[PDB]
Amino acid sequence: EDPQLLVRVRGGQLRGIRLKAPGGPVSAFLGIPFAEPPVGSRRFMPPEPKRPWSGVLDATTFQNVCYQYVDTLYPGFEGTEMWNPNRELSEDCLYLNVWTPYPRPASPTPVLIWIYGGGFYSGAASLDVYDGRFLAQVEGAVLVSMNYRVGTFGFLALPGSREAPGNVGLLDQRLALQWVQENIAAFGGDPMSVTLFGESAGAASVGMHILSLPSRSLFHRAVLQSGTPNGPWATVSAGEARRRATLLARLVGCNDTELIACLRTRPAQDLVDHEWHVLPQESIFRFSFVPVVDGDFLSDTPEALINTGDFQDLQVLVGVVKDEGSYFLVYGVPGFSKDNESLISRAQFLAGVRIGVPQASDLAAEAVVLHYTDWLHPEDPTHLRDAMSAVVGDHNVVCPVAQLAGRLAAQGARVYAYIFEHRASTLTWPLWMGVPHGYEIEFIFGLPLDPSLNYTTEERIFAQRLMKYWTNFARTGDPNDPRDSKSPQWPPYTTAAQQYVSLNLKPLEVRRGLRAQTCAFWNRFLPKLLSAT
Amino acid sequence: EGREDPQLLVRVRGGQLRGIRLKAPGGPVSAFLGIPFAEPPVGSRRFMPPEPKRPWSGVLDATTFQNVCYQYVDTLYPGFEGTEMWNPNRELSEDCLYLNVWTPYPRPASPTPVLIWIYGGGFYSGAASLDVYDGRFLAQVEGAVLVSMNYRVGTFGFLALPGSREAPGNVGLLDQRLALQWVQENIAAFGGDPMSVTLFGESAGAASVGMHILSLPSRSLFHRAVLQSGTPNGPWATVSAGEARRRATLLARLVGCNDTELIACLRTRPAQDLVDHEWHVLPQESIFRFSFVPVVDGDFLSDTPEALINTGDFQDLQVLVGVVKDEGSYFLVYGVPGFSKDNESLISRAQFLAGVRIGVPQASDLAAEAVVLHYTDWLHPEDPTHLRDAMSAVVGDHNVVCPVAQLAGRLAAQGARVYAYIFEHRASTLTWPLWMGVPHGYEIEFIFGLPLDPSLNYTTEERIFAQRLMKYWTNFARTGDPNDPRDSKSPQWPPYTTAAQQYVSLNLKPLEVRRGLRAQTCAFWNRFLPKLLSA
Ligand SMILES: *[C@@H]1O[C@H](CO[C@@H]2O[C@@H](C)[C@@H](O)[C@@H](O)[C@@H]2O)[C@@H](O)[C@H](O)[C@H]1NC(C)=O
Ligand SMILES: *[C@@H]1O[C@H](CO)[C@@H](O)[C@H](O)[C@H]1NC(C)=O
Ligand SMILES: *[C@@H]1O[C@H](CO)[C@@H](O)[C@H](O)[C@H]1NC(C)=O
Repeated sequence: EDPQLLVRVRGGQLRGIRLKAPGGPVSAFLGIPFAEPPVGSRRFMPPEPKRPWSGVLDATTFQNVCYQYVDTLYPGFEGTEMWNPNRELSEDCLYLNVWTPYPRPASPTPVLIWIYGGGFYSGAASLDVYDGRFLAQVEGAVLVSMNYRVGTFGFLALPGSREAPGNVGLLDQRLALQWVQENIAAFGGDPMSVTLFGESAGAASVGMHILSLPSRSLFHRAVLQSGTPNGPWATVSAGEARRRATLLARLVGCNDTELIACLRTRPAQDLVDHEWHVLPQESIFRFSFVPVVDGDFLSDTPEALINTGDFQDLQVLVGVVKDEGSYFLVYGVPGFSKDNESLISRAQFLAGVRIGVPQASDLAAEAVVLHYTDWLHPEDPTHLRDAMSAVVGDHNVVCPVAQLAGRLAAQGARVYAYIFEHRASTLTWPLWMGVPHGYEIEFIFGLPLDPSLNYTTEERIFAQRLMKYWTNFARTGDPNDPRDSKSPQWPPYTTAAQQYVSLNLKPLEVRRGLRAQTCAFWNRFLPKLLSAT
Repeated sequence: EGREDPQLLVRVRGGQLRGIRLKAPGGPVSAFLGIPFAEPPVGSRRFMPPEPKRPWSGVLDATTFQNVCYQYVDTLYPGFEGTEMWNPNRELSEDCLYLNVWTPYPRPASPTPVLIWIYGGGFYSGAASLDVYDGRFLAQVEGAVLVSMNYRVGTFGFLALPGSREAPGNVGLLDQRLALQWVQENIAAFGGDPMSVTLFGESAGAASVGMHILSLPSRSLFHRAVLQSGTPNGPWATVSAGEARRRATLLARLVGCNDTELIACLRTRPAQDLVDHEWHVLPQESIFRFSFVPVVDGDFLSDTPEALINTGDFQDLQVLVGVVKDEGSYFLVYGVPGFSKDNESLISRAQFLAGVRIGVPQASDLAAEAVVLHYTDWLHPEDPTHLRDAMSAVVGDHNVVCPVAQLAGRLAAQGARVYAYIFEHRASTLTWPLWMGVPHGYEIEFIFGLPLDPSLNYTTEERIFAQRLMKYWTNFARTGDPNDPRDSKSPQWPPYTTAAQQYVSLNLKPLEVRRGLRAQTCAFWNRFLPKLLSA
């Protein structure tokens, strides 16, 4: 019985496990319950805090993955399987994980809290790419990750109702953040220094805690990687959530109380079986059950809240990868596949745009096509393919990120922005996809430091650089190394200069304007268009 | 006769002419100036199609330029060479239908390719007698036979009550057509080859050349064409029949006037009264918009220039087209608040937004906003210098560059051999401020060879540049190809194609080939804005 592996938290005693990291041991406390299992009459309901337990709770293994759809498009392919559940599925999944250095930190250590992505319909804190042992061992960080409900279980809503108020998945995350405030000191983490970080939906989630007052006293800094609370996919209106919910009810055969009561009797997989049949149009980068503008967790739309918020005492790091949209193209656009170079025709490009920008009118879709066509090579298949990727990546991530960076900076926040451009030597997706959505993560978590994973020695040095930026940012709100001249320095993003840095194998390079002309098209012109026509 | 220079006596269908021997840097040239080609379109003839000049007796003196067609005279900058060089240089009169011919001295041995110049001036001004249109250099150095004609402008040449008998519209274009017929019948008397006639012009002169290409009856009067900074398609070269009727009747009201009665009353008004109200009929405050221009009458223009260039067969046609580096600058000081030739014209964002409404007068609020968003440099959205140059670009692209890009593309896709250029050299002698760059109209003095005149103070490189350009234009007139058949060394000027979109830069440096004439931006004007319009 190793005393470094024994901790007492408000609910009782835990026993963690000593894990091996390249440079030494780390202490890990896996599968800690933070809420009562949201099962049975608790489905669709806000989480309740976990009741105290007797004895010593075993926290040496990952708990179950929240019930969710499992990808089958490319069976056996590592590019997709790496995101699939790696533990048993179950609605009983509200558990979090903590990694800390071994022996546990002498003094209070800044805490990093990871919120995974997966379109709000999938993901889990147990995936290999979210392994917190590297950051814990190399930087001495206390890393926390929680499971939160996805899909219908976490976001199906009958707005205004008592039994499916919506956003419970964000409330699960909030409860895990409260748990960190109340218990993280027992592990040597500083509750006064908590940095939230996440990617994609995880990033939009971090964004939603920034915009919801009750979350604000639970963290101090934030990192949003390829995702935002604003934008076309992260939220839906009350009306649309109600619409998708009742359409799902109907599809499984079911006054809000009775509808929800009937939904609660259905096996989990029945709900997942019809999840994807409620989207209003054929599309990509669109998810059935996501946060809802409820006038509660989200007092107004993310757009309204970021345009009028006071972000004075907040530091934020945000960024995108080089090819945000490639990955999504193979999941719905005719002509695209991971197995060929996906050289498409102009006709397939125009078709792709209606799928890529599903809420777009014919005039608006025409404007997108004319803006993205390279008029010197309007029929070149390679140009048309890369353009289709750009349309999807810009519309969904880059421009919504440029928009958020700008409002937070204009309104008092300290902002740092980046563009990640290194393509992992180990990537299994084809070259035409470039640096896809989600592939910067393994670097920030430091996986290249595991010699058995076969990353190049340059990638290992790169990952160390990134872990430093993130942890420096967590410690101080500034990603630059405190004692180190010559770098060059990563400057704050501002509305005036619009500076951001490229993260790749070469030293930091400062650039200006995040797709400035193109995002002006998405952020200023298209809005003006559709609100008139 | 008896003692006169035997090389200056020539006979044409209407009678005997006596020209004058003029001095050109490299030697003498023969000039026949002020040859009447139509009956004076005065009195009951105002607004009427021209009638061929009736024969005269004796020897008509053709030694000086004739009257300039009645027109508005610019006074915005009194005394300034930049504006005066375009002003009338001979008496104003409605009796102005005369043309000019320059030919080598002694006249060429065998038939020489003919170049016919059609001046610009927004269809409301101009004259073939201006110094920049002096044909003595092309005649002396390239042995060209050059012809230029005066054609009616303003109300006198384009006021129309479409469908009427007394003001059919497009008579100024008919004046030009009459002069082209005069060349077919008489140019051989001067040594010119009527079977090799190339039309060239700038701005409204260029749109004019374009209208002769789209009008069947003019097609048999020429073989090749050059359009400098102008097109028959675009926002200013033509108006609909309804709009022309509207402007004509509003002008009639302003001077105190059934079409016959209205026109008859207009004919009693002094020429100067019509000029004094010419600018009061435009529908919106604007720049690069002219009151009386060619009308889509369903006769001279069977349909809109857009329709005709989209559906025409341009199989056996060779065309040279181009623009200058800063097509819009000149126009900004005639109506956009914040611009002046006397200061740097650094403007604010608000002045830019206001300038766009004036520069794109037909644009809806949404369309004007799309223009502003497209032209704004989002890394420095408030920088005065960028906003100023952007205002110039908006005007130049909307009115000249994109309409030219559009024309080249349709002509090429439909059988024509097209050559395209962008002229980027700023005359060392320009008197407009530097911020205007190479303004609209300033490639002309180089194409005509004025730098070859030692007394005009051009640099020696400009003199060599002028010679290069004169060779390109005359080679094109001779063969339909600007390239010198011998010289393989000099890079070649390749044809413009929808596939490759090649065009050359014309400046002091050797030809440089470039691809895509403002391709992204012209896609905005030529493809997106129209579609915005359908809603
Ligand atoms: C540039 O000039 C514009 C028009 O002003 C006129 O021209 C200048 C040169 C003076 O002679 C003045 O008396 C005239 O009224 C101004 O509207 C514009 O703001 C000026 N730009 C600046 C700020 O210098
Ligand atoms: C790529 O493969 C998909 C299906 O496997 C097909 O629809 C598409 O046309 C292919 N494209 C190419 C490059 O042939
Ligand atoms: C040309 O330069 C001479 C010498 O400076 C000067 O006297 C003359 O006025 C100039 N003429 C022109 C065209 O500017």
